[PDB]
Amino acid sequence: APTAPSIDMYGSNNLQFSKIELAMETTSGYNDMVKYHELAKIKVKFNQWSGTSGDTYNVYFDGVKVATGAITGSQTTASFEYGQGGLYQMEIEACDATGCSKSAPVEITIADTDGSHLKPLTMNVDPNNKSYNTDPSIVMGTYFVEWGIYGRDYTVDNMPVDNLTHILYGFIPICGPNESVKSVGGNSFNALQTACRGVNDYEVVIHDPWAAYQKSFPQAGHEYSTPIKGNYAMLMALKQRNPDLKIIPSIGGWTLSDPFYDFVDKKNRDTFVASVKKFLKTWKFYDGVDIDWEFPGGGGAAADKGDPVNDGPAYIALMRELRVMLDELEAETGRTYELTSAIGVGYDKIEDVDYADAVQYMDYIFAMTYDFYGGWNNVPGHQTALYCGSFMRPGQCDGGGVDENGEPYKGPAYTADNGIQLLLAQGVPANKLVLGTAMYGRGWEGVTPDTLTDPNDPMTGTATGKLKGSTAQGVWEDGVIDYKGIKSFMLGANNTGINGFEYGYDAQAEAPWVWNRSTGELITFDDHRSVLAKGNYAKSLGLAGLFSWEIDADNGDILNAMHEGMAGGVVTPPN
Ligand SMILES: C[n+]1cc2c3c(ccc2c2ccc4cc5c(cc4c21)OCO5)OCO3
Ligand SMILES: C[n+]1cc2c3c(ccc2c2ccc4cc5c(cc4c21)OCO5)OCO3
Repeated sequence: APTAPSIDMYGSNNLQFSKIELAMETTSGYNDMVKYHELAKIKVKFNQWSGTSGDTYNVYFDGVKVATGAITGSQTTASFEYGQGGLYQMEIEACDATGCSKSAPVEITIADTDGSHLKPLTMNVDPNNKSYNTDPSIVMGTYFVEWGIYGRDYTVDNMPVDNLTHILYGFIPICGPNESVKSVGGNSFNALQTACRGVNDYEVVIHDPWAAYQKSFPQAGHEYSTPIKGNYAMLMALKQRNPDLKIIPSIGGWTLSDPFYDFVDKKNRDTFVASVKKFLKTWKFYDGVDIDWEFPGGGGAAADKGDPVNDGPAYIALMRELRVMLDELEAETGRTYELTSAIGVGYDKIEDVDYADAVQYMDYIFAMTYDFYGGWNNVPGHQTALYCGSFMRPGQCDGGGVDENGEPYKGPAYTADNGIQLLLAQGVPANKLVLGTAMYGRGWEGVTPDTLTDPNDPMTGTATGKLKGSTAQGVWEDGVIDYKGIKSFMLGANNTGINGFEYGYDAQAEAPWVWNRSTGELITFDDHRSVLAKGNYAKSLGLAGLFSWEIDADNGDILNAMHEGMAGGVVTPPN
C-alpha cells in the first residue's frame, strides 16, 4: 500500500479554516474588513517521505469522503471547498492499485457565522434572574447594545437567555447622512465615517468592529488568533446553547435614523434592502431584521428632517420590499426570517404611518411605551405609564381639554394605552403588538415641595434641570439612570427608600417614582408593580408579549416581573 500521508499541521494553517475573512488589528471600511465566502477553501499539506506515494488521495470528515485529488510525489496539497461549518475528525488517505493507507485522524475546524463550529456559550448570569416556564408563544424581548461591553461591562454571557425569546442588537447604522450621531459625542460619528469609507450610501455597516468581532473575550474561550471574536462570536455560541432564540439586528434608533428620511426615493430603499440581504447572508446567527426609524414624519434627533406626507408611505414600501427580500432568503435557506419594527406611540407619531397597511408585512411591532416625559425639559410626568396620571389636567388624557394657558391640547396625552388603542382601532392585530418596559428611569432635580400644585404628587411640581450623577450610580447621561442604579441608590433592598428618597406609586397611571424632597431629585421609571400591571394589560388585550430597553440596566427584577405578569397566558403567534 502507499506510505500513509503525514499531515503538516503548520503548512495547513493548523487546520483552522473560516468562511469569513475578518480584518483584525485595523479599522477600515466595512467592505475592506468583512469578506464572506459561500464555500470555505480548505488547503491541507501532507507528505510521504518514505516508500511509495500512490496516485490519488481521499479526504474524510468523520469517516465520510469529502474530497479527492492527485498525489504529487512526496509532498501534496489537498485543496477543496466545503460549505458546512463544524468541527470534524479529518483523515487523509493515499491510494494506488496496491491498496490505501490513511493518516492519523486530526480535528479540523470550519468556522461559519451560524456558530456551527462553536460549543454552547458558557453563561455568567446574575442569579437574581429567576426561572419561569412562560409559554413559548409569548414574546419576552430585550435590546442588547453593542457599546455595553465598555463602561457598562455587560457582555453577551451576562444575558439571562433562558428568560428571553428575542434579543434585538442595537444598533446597525446606515451609511449616509448621520449628523445626529454627533450628539453622542466621543468617537461615534468618526467611527461611522471609517466604517462607511468605500461603502455606498444607504447600505448597512457594523459601527464598531472591535466590539462586534475583533475583541477577544476570555470567558468565551477566545484567543487572539481565533477567526471570529467579539459580541458576534458570543451571539453565535449563544444560539448553539439556545437554538430557538431569535437574534435580530436593530437598524437605526434615535441617533442612527437620519438616512431613513431619504427613503422617499425608492432607489435608496433598493440599495438598503439589498445590503440587508447581504448582511443576513454574511451573519448567519441573525434571524430577521428590526427597523427602528425614529420617526416617520420627524420629531426625532434631526430637527431639520421629517415629512408627515411622504414618510409613512416610504415606511410601508420599505416593509413591503424587505418582506419580498426575506421571502427570497427563506426560499434559499429553508429558514424562517422575521421582520419587526420599534415605533413611537404618541398620537403624533402614530398618525404619520398607516399601520393597517404596514403591519401585514411584519411579524411584530415593538411599541416604544416609554420616554413619554423626561429631562429634556422641566415638566415632570410618568415616562412609561399605562394610563393617565393624577397630575394631568381635565381633558388632557383624551386631548379634548385646554392647558393652563387656555390652549387646546393637540392630541391625547402620552400614555401606553392611548397609543395601543390608536393602533388597535385602525386594525393592527393585538397579537403583533409587543409592549415596552423601561429598565431605566428619567429624572429631574429641583423638584422641591414648594413647586407642587398638589402636595401629595411630585409630578405636579417643576424642575430646575436634569438628574445628575455618576456612572457608578448608573447615570451614563444626565437625566437618565439605570434601574439597577435606582435600586442601589434610591430604593434599597426592601423597596422603601434610602439616601433621602421616598417611593411612591400612581395607582391610576400604574407608574412608580422616587423623590428626594431635600434635593428635589425625582425619577420616573418602571418597577415590579408597574411591570406586573403591563403584563396583566398585555394578557387582557391579547398582545404578543413584552420587551425592554435595555438589558444591561436591569438587575433581574424587571425581566422577572415581565415573566411574573404574563404567568398562565398564551397567545396566538402571528402566522
Ligand atoms: C459607538 N460607541 C463607542 C464607544 C466606545 C467607547 C466608549 C463608549 C462608546 C459609546 C457610548 C455611547 C454610545 C451611544 C450610541 C452609539 C454609540 C455609543 C458608543 O450609537 C448609538 O448611540 O470606547 C470604545 O468605543
Ligand atoms: C433628546 N432625546 C434623546 C434621546 C436619546 C435616546 C433615546 C431617546 C431620546 C429621546 C426621546 C424622547 C425625546 C423627547 C423630546 C426631546 C428629546 C427626546 C429624546 O426633546 C423634546 O422632546 O438615546 C440617545 O438619546
